[PDB]
Amino acid sequence: TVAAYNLTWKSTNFKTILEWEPKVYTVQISTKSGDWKSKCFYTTDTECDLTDEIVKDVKQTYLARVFSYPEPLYENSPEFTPYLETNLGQPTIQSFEQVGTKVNVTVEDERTLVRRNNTFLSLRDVFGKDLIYTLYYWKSSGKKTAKTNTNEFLIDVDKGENYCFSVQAVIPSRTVNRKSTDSPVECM
Amino acid sequence: IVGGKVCPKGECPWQVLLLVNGAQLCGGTLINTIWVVSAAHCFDKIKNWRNLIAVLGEHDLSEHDGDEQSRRVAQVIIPSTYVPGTTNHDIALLRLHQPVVLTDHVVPLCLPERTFSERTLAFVRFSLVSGWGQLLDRGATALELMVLNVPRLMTQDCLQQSRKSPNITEYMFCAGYSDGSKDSCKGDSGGPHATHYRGTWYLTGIVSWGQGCATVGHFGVYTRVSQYIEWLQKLMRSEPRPGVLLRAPFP
Amino acid sequence: ANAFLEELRPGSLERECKEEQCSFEEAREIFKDAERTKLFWISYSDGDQCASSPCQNGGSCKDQLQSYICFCLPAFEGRNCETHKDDQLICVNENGGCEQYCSDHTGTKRSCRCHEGYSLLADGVSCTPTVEYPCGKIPILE
Ligand SMILES: COc1cc(CNc2ccc(C(=N)N)cc2)c(NS(C)(=O)=O)cc1OCc1ccccc1
Ligand SMILES: *[C@@H]1O[C@H](CO)[C@@H](O)[C@H](O)[C@H]1O
Ligand SMILES: *[C@@H]1O[C@@H](C)[C@@H](O)[C@@H](O)[C@@H]1O
Ligand SMILES: C[As](C)(=O)[O-]
Ligand SMILES: [Ca+2]
Ligand SMILES: [Ca+2]
Ligand SMILES: [Ca+2]
Ligand SMILES: [Ca+2]
Ligand SMILES: [Ca+2]
Ligand SMILES: [Ca+2]
Ligand SMILES: [Ca+2]
Ligand SMILES: [Ca+2]
Ligand SMILES: [Ca+2]
Repeated sequence: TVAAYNLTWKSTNFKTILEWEPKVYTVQISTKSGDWKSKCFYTTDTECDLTDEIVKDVKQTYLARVFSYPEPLYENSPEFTPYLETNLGQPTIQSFEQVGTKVNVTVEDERTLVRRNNTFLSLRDVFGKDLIYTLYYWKSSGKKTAKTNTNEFLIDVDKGENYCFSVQAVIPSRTVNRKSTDSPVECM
Repeated sequence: IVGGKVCPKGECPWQVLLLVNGAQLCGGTLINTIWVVSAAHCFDKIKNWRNLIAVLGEHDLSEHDGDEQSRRVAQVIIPSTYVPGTTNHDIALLRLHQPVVLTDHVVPLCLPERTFSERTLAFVRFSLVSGWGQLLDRGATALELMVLNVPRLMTQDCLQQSRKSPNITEYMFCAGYSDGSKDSCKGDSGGPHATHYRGTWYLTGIVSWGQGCATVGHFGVYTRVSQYIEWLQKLMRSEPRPGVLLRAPFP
Repeated sequence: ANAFLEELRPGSLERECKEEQCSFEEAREIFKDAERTKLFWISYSDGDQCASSPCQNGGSCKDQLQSYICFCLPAFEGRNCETHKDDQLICVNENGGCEQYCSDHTGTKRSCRCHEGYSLLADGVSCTPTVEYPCGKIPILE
């Protein structure tokens, strides 16, 4: 038997899967002062979904460790704090209405794996003021940008000419993984 | 105990005080009315074997009250693999001459089954350690029973997180802090490392050894009781052998 | 796409990429700028990873860039919701839900036991004291 290695967290919108090498195991997860909880019992996969455990408290810092079978051989994963590290998914532009010289661009309040009651909380529900959206639009050869604290943009448009838009979900306070990928392009 | 607090009178009912010739010697843990589990090294220098006393329901060693019960230790059983002056197999099973009376201040700690202790208790992060040991590494002992909550570590982590000494065997496990703030200490030897699970406390460890007390870069080490459950149970069902000290094979 | 003589018409994203599948050149012929065509092309050409319907047991798939995310129903977990939460009743998993002792049994379900001084309740998981001073309980706190 050999101890797992290269343990990595793969997390987006809080769907959190622990992965490792090489390609029978059992995983345990915990917070620095909580009990250890076993997961993915005697799985032969080199991955383990831990979403249900981490969404109980996304502000918490978890540690996981993969046990190996043919005390047991094991390896610790890097510490993981969902709220500060889960990757923001690719955003989507939900709509854009024009009203004369202005245009409203709305970003879809995407759902996350975080459950509250019989429902899934949105990206807004979870980060509140911590999340902003960035807009990159063009017509002309230059680009323009606008930022917003909600899920909507209100910008000025030169009548007649055609505009294209793209948005990015951003969490500015963040150090790493602070921006989502660019959304699909959308034009008038 | 370094960095802990007074255990409120009655909230550490299985704690035992061991005295030789009337002097404080070590701690122990009651597990039923006639048996006490302690640490084998507590007996490396005993000469008057007829002078061991176990006191239950003790709390403040400067006052006497009706909750205290004393019993001569009729027998001290140690694994025949234990070597005085060394760390491995640090455990001893003591038979009291007369059973103690169970009261609100004197209650036995549960000896768990081996697998439950290995697969479940071993992963409850915190457990309590207690005793009348030194309050500081250099210092004197405590007058009131002191208790301290300590987190457990798997051995691979203990070693990785410690400075470069006896080896941590499979018959041991580390618990505590390496920042130099909390640990049990020498005089706590033989006392309980008790784990709380779903409404019940179980014996998972015995205060055993460590580098100094609450030394930076080190953790306390405790006898891993789960490895001795069968040993303790076979002995508890055995007939009383002549002589105080007995060495029983282990396994 | 291009049909006979359609390319005589100026580029139109709707007609060519929405109402039709457009290649990269047709797309470039629309946005003209390279950095703009790439921004559009990265999503347009990604593909919908959810197509294969990977989420199981009634999960909901949400497409991403070269990947997907499965949202599962309460009783399920896993990248693809393939894990049944109600099928983890073993001793290693939270002590089989037993208050004290847990015994696995190959094939059947796990059984729970209790330490001397206690007795297993009719719920099959709980233990209750049969003596006045059972081990592990602190009288003054009870
Ligand atoms: C059973 O073995 C030992 C017990 C005790 C005394 N008992 C005791 C109990 C608990 C702790 C503690 N948790 N910090 C610390 C100490 C001691 N310490 S002493 C010399 O002051 O009495 C040493 C022991 O092993 C030899 C050894 C040598 C070098 C380094 C470590 C250990
Ligand atoms: C469904 O499609 C996805 C995306 O490529 C694939 O990775 C799955 O394994 C398949 O079931
Ligand atoms: C998508 O989400 C999952 C959780 C279930 O609610 C499905 O019924 C729905 O389509
Ligand atoms: C008792 As140690 C291995 O922490 O020095
Ligand atoms: Ca007293
Ligand atoms: Ca065309
Ligand atoms: Ca065409
Ligand atoms: Ca057409
Ligand atoms: Ca159309
Ligand atoms: Ca062309
Ligand atoms: Ca064209
Ligand atoms: Ca063309
Ligand atoms: Ca896609």
